[PDB]
This record gives sequence, structure tokens and C-alpha cells, in this order.
Amino acid sequence: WEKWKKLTNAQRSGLNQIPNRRFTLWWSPTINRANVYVGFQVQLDLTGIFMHGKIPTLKISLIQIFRAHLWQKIHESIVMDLCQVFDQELDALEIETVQKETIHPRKSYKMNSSCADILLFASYKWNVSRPSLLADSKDVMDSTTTQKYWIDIQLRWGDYDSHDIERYARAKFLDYTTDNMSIYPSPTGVLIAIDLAYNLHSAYGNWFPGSKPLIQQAMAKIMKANPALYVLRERIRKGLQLYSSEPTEPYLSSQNYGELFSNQIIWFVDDTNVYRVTIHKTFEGNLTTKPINGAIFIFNPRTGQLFLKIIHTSVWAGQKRLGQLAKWKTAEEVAALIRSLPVEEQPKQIIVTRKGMLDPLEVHLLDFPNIVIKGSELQLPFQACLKVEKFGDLILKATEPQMVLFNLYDDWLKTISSYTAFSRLILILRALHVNNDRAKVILKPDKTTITEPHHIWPTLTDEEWIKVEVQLKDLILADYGKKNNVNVASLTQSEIRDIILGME
Amino acid sequence: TIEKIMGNLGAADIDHKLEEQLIDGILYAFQEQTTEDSVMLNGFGTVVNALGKRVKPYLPQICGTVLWRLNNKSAKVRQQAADLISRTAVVMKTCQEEKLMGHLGVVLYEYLGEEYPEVLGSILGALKAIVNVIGMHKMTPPIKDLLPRLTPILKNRHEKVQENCIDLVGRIADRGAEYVSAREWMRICFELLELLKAHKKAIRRATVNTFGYIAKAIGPHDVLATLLNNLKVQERQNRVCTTVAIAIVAETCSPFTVLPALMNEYRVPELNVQNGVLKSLSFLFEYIGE
Amino acid sequence: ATVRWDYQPDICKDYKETGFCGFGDSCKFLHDRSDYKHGWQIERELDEG
Amino acid sequence: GGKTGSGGVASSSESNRDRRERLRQLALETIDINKDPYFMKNHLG
Amino acid sequence: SYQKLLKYYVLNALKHRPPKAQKKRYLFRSFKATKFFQSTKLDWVEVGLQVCRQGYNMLNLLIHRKNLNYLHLDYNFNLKPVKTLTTKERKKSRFGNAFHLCREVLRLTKLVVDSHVQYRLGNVDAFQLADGLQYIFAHVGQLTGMYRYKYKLMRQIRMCKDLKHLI
Ligand SMILES: O=P(O)(O)O[C@H]1[C@@H](OP(=O)(O)O)[C@@H](OP(=O)(O)O)[C@@H](OP(=O)(O)O)[C@@H](OP(=O)(O)O)[C@H]1OP(=O)(O)O
Ligand SMILES: [Mg+2]
Ligand SMILES: [Zn+2]
Repeated sequence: WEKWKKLTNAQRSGLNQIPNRRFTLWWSPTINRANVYVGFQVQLDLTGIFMHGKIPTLKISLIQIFRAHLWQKIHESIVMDLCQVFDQELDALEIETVQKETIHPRKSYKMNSSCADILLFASYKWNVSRPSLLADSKDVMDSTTTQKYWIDIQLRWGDYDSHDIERYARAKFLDYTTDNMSIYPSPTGVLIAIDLAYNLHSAYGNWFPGSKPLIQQAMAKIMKANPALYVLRERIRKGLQLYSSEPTEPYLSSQNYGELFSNQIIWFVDDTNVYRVTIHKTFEGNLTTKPINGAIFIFNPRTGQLFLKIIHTSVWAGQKRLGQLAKWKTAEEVAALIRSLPVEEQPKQIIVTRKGMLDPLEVHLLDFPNIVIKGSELQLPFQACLKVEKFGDLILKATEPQMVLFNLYDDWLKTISSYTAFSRLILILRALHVNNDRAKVILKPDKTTITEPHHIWPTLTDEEWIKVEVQLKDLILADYGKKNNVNVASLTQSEIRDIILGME
Repeated sequence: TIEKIMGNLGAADIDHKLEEQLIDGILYAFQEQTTEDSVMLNGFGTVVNALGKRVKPYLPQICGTVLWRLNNKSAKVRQQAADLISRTAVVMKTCQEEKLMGHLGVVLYEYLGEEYPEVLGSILGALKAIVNVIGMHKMTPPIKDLLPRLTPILKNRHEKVQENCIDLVGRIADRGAEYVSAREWMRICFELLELLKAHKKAIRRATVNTFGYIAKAIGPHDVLATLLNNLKVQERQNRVCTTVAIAIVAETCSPFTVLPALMNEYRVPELNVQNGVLKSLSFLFEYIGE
Repeated sequence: ATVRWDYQPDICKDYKETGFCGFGDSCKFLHDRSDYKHGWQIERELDEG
Repeated sequence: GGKTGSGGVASSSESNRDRRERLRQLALETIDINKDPYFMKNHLG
Repeated sequence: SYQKLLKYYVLNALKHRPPKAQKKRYLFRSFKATKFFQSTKLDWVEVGLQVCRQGYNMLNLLIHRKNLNYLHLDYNFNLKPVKTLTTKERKKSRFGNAFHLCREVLRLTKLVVDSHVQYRLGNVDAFQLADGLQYIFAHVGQLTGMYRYKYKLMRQIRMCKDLKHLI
């Protein structure tokens, strides 16, 4: 926070308004909430912000952020970028023509009724589902058909009391489509809600083939890339007078986890090592092996949460071949998981190591069909979670198949992020994956480093934590070089980053 | 080496993957920078100067890097990123960076509010080196709003920011000059009148030149009236520089416009001003010649 | 509820026209020299057009 | 509380010029109140 | 909420006067006995839209007789300027708690009349009308903005919150 000439009387006295102005801009989704006592509602001038009073300090901050019609310019850039995505993928999606409605210069900031943004003309016919959330998967593109699609973009500026944008997008859709003033040139379309105060986005509407992944990707790229949004975020930072300290823009590349640590859940599943056999020879020359217990690994890194669903070989009796029936178990098990889950830990997208195992759990997860399932393009060393002493022996000597839960983020969420705790974790997991031995000696450097019995890892300080980050990553690079004949000074910043992180 | 090499030779045969790893090692060197050196600057300038049109697809990458640096906490890296913008300014456009050169335009119009002279000067430099490539009448902040923003900076009493500000205003008053109102030019005249006391001589010569340009855009008579009243000041080195300025106004807009007013002012009974008139005629006959 | 348009932005007119406010840091208005079509100028011109 | 519609504050050079001029009027006043026939202000001030 | 309604009750009981005096004007008879007033039986909603139109006309006549061309009062009774106003107009065009208290009371009645107009035009419902009326009366605070002209309203506004809680 932000580490001659001769002045007239009223310059040499009277307060300085700028630090008050920036305290109000910072605390502003609270000072400007919606659930108030008495207060008469009003629209900020050229935008879609509501005030419920007259707080001139805050109104000045907000106005000077949105000068020069920045609110509409944001609407116009977002609509253009969606258009261009459709300009390109006409082919795969059967889009014959793409119609951008010549704009009412006030459609963006009229808030109780809507024209539409994008008119979509098929080639032949689309068969179209019922409406669901852009985060829900199971979609039956059966109900109707059409050549006419509309697409809507609605921008809000949320606040502490109300910034859920799923229910915003739902309510705006249901209302605006069953109202009698919004002129929708189709009975089918989609509505896309942006929350500019919290940089959130989602959508609700009637879908057709391709739309879910198409939009999902186009939205996640606009929210990161768009230039209007960039000018927004940048006036905000400068009116706060906030500076970063990190150089290099920490590891936020258009890769998933800038999507992934979000308040929406995402789970990481490892079932590669649920089946394991331990091998020792007979007096007979044949090296006979005994099956041993396993564990499904479910992870939420925005929490540091593992569900460890340990598999028993109670199921090795009369099931013919191991692997596919193991796929089948994992499937029905995660299904039961979602069944037993309460309404604020329900998962939203679940990514497994086994891209080959999506299908069985795909089908099994229809009792909870909201689940965006995927196979992860970045495999994370939960297979190195077989290595630690607590978890391992737990699984190994368990007799009844069961559940356990760990918080791998021992005490970390007090003085680092979920971002930083996830990154540090990736370091530790890959360190067991690659060495386990240099891992022991790096993460217990001091002779009397200790762990509190409810910890996966010791009680460090920030100093040695930064030192050991560099150390573990030094190790990962050293070992890549050792097993691939490489110079580790040779790699570029992208190469070192991505070898540290995952596949390439 | 690489800089010497490609600067002498050209980058014709540098193939795809080669140029990639090169651009990337470049970005690294420049971030990693830990000294105040023109080493990495000149390296960058040359390398893109030779990549010519080869550089199209990494402009998101290159800028995104530079911008994240422009956000930093410590001044030095901020200033560096402003510099690097001022280098690559020309190719930024020449690859047709609508979104991106538009970016740099408006985002620097943002940072015009800095209060670290060392960054403010470099920002002014980068804006000048953008306006050089992209002319006035397609600038991303229209100079119609730029220059009004610049006038309250001319009061920044620091050699580097003052140098670069008067440079930018001199460009604008030379060529733009009509996206602004007479009244704006008059206020800016009144602010120039006290750049004539900077401790650096480059500033003072730039100031005199822009008095010339303003005399071309607006007529000479009001600027000449504001110069005589300055001759009435004392302390000699701003009297002498206003007398240069009078000579310059007379040279551009023909001397018959100003000679009667000078001669008539030779009658106010004060010393410093009669000598101002005589010295101004000195410079005038030097400048016009035959 | 019952919405309005918050009509007069707070544009220290001494600053905006003459680049200079006598109050300096304490001017309770917005130091801004930006000419730009307003929240009603555009409405009126377009509808008259 | 200052006021709106005002210029700045005079800069030291103008303050100096007018300090000078006021001093000169002070002089003219005293040589008036002392009625001096032995005085001149020359064409150079 | 219970206790604050109890308090209001007790105070009303305690401060009660006998009516203490009488003179006996009858405004409406004094009106009807004059040659300018006629009478009728009409439909409620009709007199409602009537009253709203009449109030709107009165207030607009006031403005435009004061020669304030640059302000215009629209149909939900918001006052809105059509220019940027100089000082002299910023000042000449100021209004006081009388003008604004009528404005906002008229706005309350217009909202009531127009919920009833929606119902009789047939768009809504008997149940939707009743719920909308309940809303309007509980949330007078954030629909009108009368408290800013007679801040002694918050007596009433706290009373309607306490009722809402009870009910
Ligand atoms: O500020 P208000 O006008 O009175 O209304 C709201 C709201 O009212 P509506 O349902 O009428 O829109 C809820 O009140 P209830 O319906 O619950 O009685 C709410 O209550 P909760 O948020 O607690 O559910 C809240 O209360 P509060 O502002 O204290 O949090 C508050 O009603 P009140 O203001 O009457 O409390
Ligand atoms: Mg006063
Ligand atoms: Zn001001």
C-alpha cells in the first residue's frame, strides 16, 4: 500500500480527500451493500451501479473509475469477442451465419429489460435441451429445434450482500425470457452474466451441441484477456494505489488453476494406485505377489482437503479382471460420495488422472448430473502420496474399506494463500515422486525440526520455506536433467516452470 | 554478442524455433535485470528491430510481461518497463496492434498520475515515442484530452520530467496544434514562461522552440505581448531567454509583425527592458540574415 | 425499488476549465479536464435525430 | 476556507518585482513629504 | 418488536387529552355549497388516475410558472434537469420541504393507484395485488425518499417494521 511551490490558504489546510477516497473504494462492497434500512435507490450515471444513499466519497471514486463510457465499451468488447469465436468455429458448430445486433447504445445499462446481443443462424437445425447452469454437464439436446438462437451478456457490479452469479444468471434468465418487454427474436438462447466487481462469470440458458465447452473456453479466455476489462482492472488498482511485489506474474498462465482455486469446487482424483501387489520370491524361483490395500485420492486444493477412500482387497474375490471393474467401483463410489455430501461441499467439476475412466463414472454420476467431469491435462503427484508414513501404513494395515479425511495444509492457510499452499504442495508431492530421499533431507533440514502430530509436514518459518521452495524446485530440475541428459541452466522460464509443474 | 551480431548482419535465416527460444531468453534477461544498464534495453531494441515483421504472434506475450512489470512496487522496474515500451514502440504498431498499441496508449494515459519523477519522465518518453509512430489524428487518447492533461505537469520542477514534458508539448504544438483551443495555448504560454529558469539548458532551448510553434499556430501578437511583460522581470537568464524567444517568433512569423512593438517598447524608461530590446534585435538579425 | 439518474457529476469546474483548483488536495470534487458527452447530451441529441 | 474563481499565489519573481515597485512608491512618498528639489529619476529608472 | 409496540401503546394511553374544545367547520360542505363544485359516484381506480394526473399538472404548472424551463418533472414524480445548470439556475431552481414533501406523497399514492391499475387491467392477480400492497407499505423507506424531507417519518417506518415482524 503505497510505501518549493507556495500554496494558498485552503491548500495549507482542509483535509486531504484522497486517502479517504481510497479507503472507501477499498471497503466499498460493504459500504455500499444492498440490504439497508431506509434508503432510496438510484442508478449511477452512465452505468449499472446502484447507490442506496448519497455517499459522495464513494460516488466520486466509482464515477472516476467508469469515465468515458467504459461500461458500454466493456459490453461492446465482450460481445465482439464472442462474435469472433463464432466467426471462427462456424464450421464445427454448423453455424451458417452469425448476427450481431446493431446495438442500442443503452442496452448495457438498462437493467430491467433486454434486447439481445448475438443472433445465431444455424445451417439446418439444432435440437436443444432445457436450461441449466454453465457449470452443469448432463444436457439432453432433445427438447426442441431451431435456426434462431439469441445470446445475452449482462454486466453487474455486485456487493457483499449479493454476489452469487449463478442465481443472478438464473433469475435474469427466467424473468427476462418469461417477461413481456424483452424482445427475444427466438424462444431459445443463453444469458451470460459478468460480475465486474468480483470478476465472476457464469451463464444460464437453453443449450445445444458444443455450446458448453465452446462458451466455457471462450468466457475463461475473455475474462483473462479482454482489453476493456484490462483498462477497468487497471483504473481500479490505480485508484486504490495498490502495487504488486511479486515479479514474473506468478504462475497464472491461461492454464486451469487460475480457474481452479475458485470458490466453486473442483476435485482431483487419483485411482492409478488403488490396486497394488507386493512381490517376494518363493523357495520355488517364482516371485509370488500378494495384493495389498489401496486408496482413492480426492483432493480440493482451494482447501487442502483429501478424502482418502481406502480400497480393501475384500473385492478381489470373484471379480474377473482387475482394472475395468476397478473403474466401475471408483465410479459408483464417487456417486455415493456426492449422495452423502452436504449442500455446501457438493462438487462442481471433478478431474481424474484416468481419462480412460471418465466413462463409467460419467454414466454413474447422473443421479448428480451437474458434474463437469474431466481428465486432467496436468497430472499431480498424488501417486507420491503412497510414500508418506501416516497415509501409507493407514491403508496398508486397514482391514475394512473406509473413508478418511486429511488437511494437508497443516497451518498454512493462516499466512499463505490456497494458491500458495497448492503450489508449495505440488512442490512436495513431486519431490516424493522424484526422490523421496533428498525430499526427506530437504524438508527436515534442521536436526530438531518437528511436526505436530496432526501435520503432514513440519512447523517451519517463512525464511526456510522460501529457501526450501527453491531447494525442492532445484531438485526437480536436477533430476529432470539427470534422467534426460540435460543442462538445467539451459531451460527457459517457461521450460523450468512447466517441468516443475507437469507434462509438456 | 547477439546484439552486435544481428545488428551488423540482419536476421534473415533465423528460423522458427530458434527465434522462439531467442525472444523468450530475451524476456527473461530483461525481467531478471538487476542493474541499471542499457545492456538489456539495447539488446531488446536491436533484436526486435531485426525481427522486423517476424514478431507478430508474441505481442500478447511481450506486452503482458511489460505491463505486469509496470505494476511493480519498486520504482526501478516500473521505469524499466516504461523504457522498454519506448524502445519497441515502433514495431508495436507496425505489426498492427489495435488492441495492444491501443492498450499502451490508454494505460499510459493512466500512469500519467505518478509522483516518482523517475517514472513520470519515462512515461512521458514512452508517450512521445508512441506519438512519433502513430500520428496525432489516430492517437488512442485523442490529443484533445492528452494535452489538457499535460499542462498541469509542466509545473513539476524536476529536470527529467520537465525535459520530457516540454518535448512532448513541443511536438504537439508543432504538428497537432489544432485539436486544442486558443485559450489552452495561452495558459500553456503562461506556464512556459517559468521553465526559463530550469537549471538545464536543453529544457530552455526546447521552451524557446515551442514558443515559436505556438506563434505559428495562434497569431504572434498575444505571445509577443506576454513576452515583453516577462522582459520586465529581473535576473538575466530568463530575460535573455525571453529575448531569444522574441527573436524566434519574429523569424517564423515575418519580422514586420513584431518590429513595431519591439521598437515602441524601447521607450519604457527601464534598463533591463531597453537592453532586452537591443539584445533581441541582435538575435533577430542573426536569425533572419540576408 | 424506485430508480433515478444521479444527474450532476462533481467536476471541479475551476480545475476542468483552467487546469487549476485553488483547493488542491481538498477539492471535494473531481479534478478532471475530460470533455466528454454527458449522461443526457447523447440521449437528447439521438432522440432529436 | 479559500474561494473558487481564484488564480494561484504569486511566484517569488513577481512578488520580488512588486516588492521593488512598492519600495519605489515608498521612496516617492518620502521624497514628497520631504519636498526635495535635488532629485531626479533618469530615463533608465 | 413486541416491546416497542407495547411502548407506543403505553405512550398513546398516557398522553390522551379530552377533546377540550370545539369549533366545527365542515370543509367539504362549505365546498359543495358553492357554484363551482359538482358531485358524482365514480370508480375508485378512475378517481385514482384522476388524482394522480391532477397532482402532476399542479406541480408542473408551478415549475413552469416559475419559468424553470430546464427542469422537468416526469411521471413517477422524479425531478430531472435537461441541461447542465449554471450557478444562477442551480440556485433559482432549488426547492424546499413543501414542494418535495408533496412530490413524495404523490409518489406514494401513485404507486398504490398503479398497482391497482395493473390488477384491473388484468395483468396480475388478487393475491399478487395484496402482496404488492403489503410491500409498498412496509418499504415506503426505499421507494419514496420522504424521510429526507420530514425525518420525523422514521417514527412510522419503525412502526411498520415492527408490525411486519409480528405479522
Ligand atoms: O429492511 P426491511 O424493509 O424491513 O426488510 C427486510 C426483509 O423484508 P421483506 O421480506 O419484506 O423483503 C426481511 O425480513 P423478514 O421478511 O425476514 O421479516 C429480512 O429478514 P432477514 O434478512 O432477517 O430474513 C430483513 O431483516 P434484517 O434487515 O434485520 O436482517 C428485513 O426485514 P426487516 O428490516 O423488517 O428486518
Ligand atoms: Mg467565502
Ligand atoms: Zn478542484
